[PDB]
Order: sequence, then C-alpha cells, then structure tokens
Amino acid sequence: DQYYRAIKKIKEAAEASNRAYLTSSKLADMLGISQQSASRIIIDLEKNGYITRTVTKRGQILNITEKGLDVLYTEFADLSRILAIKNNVVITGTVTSQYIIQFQEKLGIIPYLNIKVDQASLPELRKIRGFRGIHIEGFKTRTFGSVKAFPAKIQNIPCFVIMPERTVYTDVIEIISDDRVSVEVYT
Amino acid sequence: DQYYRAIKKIKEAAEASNRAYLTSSKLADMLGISQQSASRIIIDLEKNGYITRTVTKRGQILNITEKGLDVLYTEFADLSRILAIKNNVVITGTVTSQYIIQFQEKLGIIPYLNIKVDQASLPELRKIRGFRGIHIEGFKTRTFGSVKAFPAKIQNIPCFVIMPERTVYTDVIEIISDDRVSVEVYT
Repeated sequence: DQYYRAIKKIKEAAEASNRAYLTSSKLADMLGISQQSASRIIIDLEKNGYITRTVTKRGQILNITEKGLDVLYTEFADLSRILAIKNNVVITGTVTSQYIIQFQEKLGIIPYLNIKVDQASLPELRKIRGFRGIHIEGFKTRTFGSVKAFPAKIQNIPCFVIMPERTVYTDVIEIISDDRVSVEVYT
Repeated sequence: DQYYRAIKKIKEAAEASNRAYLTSSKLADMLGISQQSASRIIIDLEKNGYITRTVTKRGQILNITEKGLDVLYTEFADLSRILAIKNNVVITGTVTSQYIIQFQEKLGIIPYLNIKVDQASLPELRKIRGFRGIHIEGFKTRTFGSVKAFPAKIQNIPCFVIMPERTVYTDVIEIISDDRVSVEVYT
C-alpha cells in the first residue's frame, strides 16, 4: 500500500514511459513522507524487483519493472472485479513452435498451443495477468503451483489461456482447448 | 490507503451489494491488523461519511456510502489514466426541468440542459465521477470550486458534462453545449 502508492506515483511520474527521474527527496514530497521513509521504500522496491534504480550524469532514474507494473494491473483488475466493471481483452501475436482432471471438471472440456504476443499487445497481456481467472489448484507430489485459466476465443472457437498463478513475465502464452493470430480473452 | 484498503475489503465482502456483516475483529483479520486498529478505522470511516454502521439483532452491518464508493471509483479511474486503459461510458436517463471564459478557452465553445440518470446507469455515473475530466479553475470573489468537464455526445452531437470537483452525489447531471436520453461520456 505505501508500497502500492510509491509504485503508482513512480509510474505516474514516468508518464507515458516506465522511467522517471526521481530522488528519494522528490518521491518523499510526492508521497507526503520523510526523505528517510522514501529512501527505505526505494531500496525495498529495488531489492524485491518492483523497480530498478539507475544513477546517471543526469540524475537518478527509477524504472518500473514488469513486476512493478503487475502490482498496478492487479489493483486495476481487483477494482474491476469488485465494482463489476467489464474489461475483456484482445491480444494478437504469432503462433510459435491432477491438472488434467481439474481442466475436465472446472472447464468442462477434454484437454488436448503456444503464441508469441506482439509488443503492441503487451499492455493487454499485462492487464490479463492482473485478473484471477478460473482457479486451478496446485498440489504436493515437490509442490506444484496453482494455475489461472481464462476463457478465450480464437476465430470464435473457445479455448483457455493457461498461466501460473505465480506470474511469470514472458511474451509467450499457452492455450488449451477441447501464422498471425487474434485472441479475445475474458476476464 | 489503510483506509482505501478497509473500504475496498468492505465492498469486497459486500459482494454484489453495498452492505456487509462485519465486526471490527473480522475486518481486522481480513486486513492483517489488530482489532483496535480496525475499531479505530471503522469509527473514522463512519464519522467521515465513507461507510455507515448499523447494529441489528443479526449483527453489525457496515454499509459503503456513495462517498465510500467514490474512493474506489477514483482509484479505478487513476489506474485507467496511469495505465492508459480506455473506459468511456454510456449513461441513459430522462430530461428534466469567469467560468464562461474558461469554457470558451479550454473547450473552444460558446456556452448557451439537465438529465436525471436512470438507477441502472448509476454505476456508470459513479465511474465518470472518479475521473478528472477537463479542469476548469475555481476562484475567489466567496471561493468558488473548480469544475470538471467531460466531452460527451448526445445523438452524436458533442457537448460536455459539467460537475463540481468536490463531488456531489446526485442522479442529476448538467450538460453544456455550443424525453429519454443516451449520453456517451469520454473519460
């Protein structure tokens, strides 16, 4: 939260980009906290992968990472769910080169593809990643993570986008079902 | 923020409605804070109009108010702006029975209507209210508040929805320009 707020203010200052010239003093002022609080937050955010910090001749740059953006997209998706705001998505890209029983029971399908999404659809993919989708339970064997399943359509044929719950930041999505491509994804 | 989080958790617990059975103990648990912290937050939120608290034979009910919802819609609109997510709106209702120089300069129009929006479009109106719109500066004469102006269209004719920046919770909107009705509103 004070962390959410710091990430949000940094992205806000980054304006259209994902980079901002910010000192701990300036960020402290934007946030209404002490310089020391701000310094500590920046260190924590950087050590834990939400931002990177780069010292240049022109000043210090705070860059939000894929993980830092995921914090904002997850909050957006939480509020969409809670306020019942519909935020379904289209992503385009290129086709590229225990769970099963749940796919059957929860998605009511018999499991049998890989898609490299375009850089220009990366913001839409990031949006999707913030949502919860259909929960598919992880388990112990090694502990296997839960996955998220998003009902989707390719050429009006239904399928699901499958993702680890512990988000991995990649431009490659996996689709399970019962060349350029367009996928509508239902959040 | 700890306040944002408490409002958000309360609305989340309210599920589809705007009411939740919650004790300070239960809310403390949901929030990861002490019972005493939770008690203090509930009191503050209630005294300041974000929630109401009602003691019944069935338990304590925390109800989110129009103002409490505005906190969530404002956060949603902040994230839409910051992440460049488009959230334009249609609202329907019924037609019902110093600033000027800025309307001219900022909206590039010559100012010359009132609409009672339907209960079913109230969620869309609430969404609009979270956005900033075009800023029209307040001033001193009495201090007059700033207003927000949202480009809009009725029957494909452009106009603006005008609102005080200090949100007022009403189902009546005012439109300025150069029976049932449908208004598209651009956030």
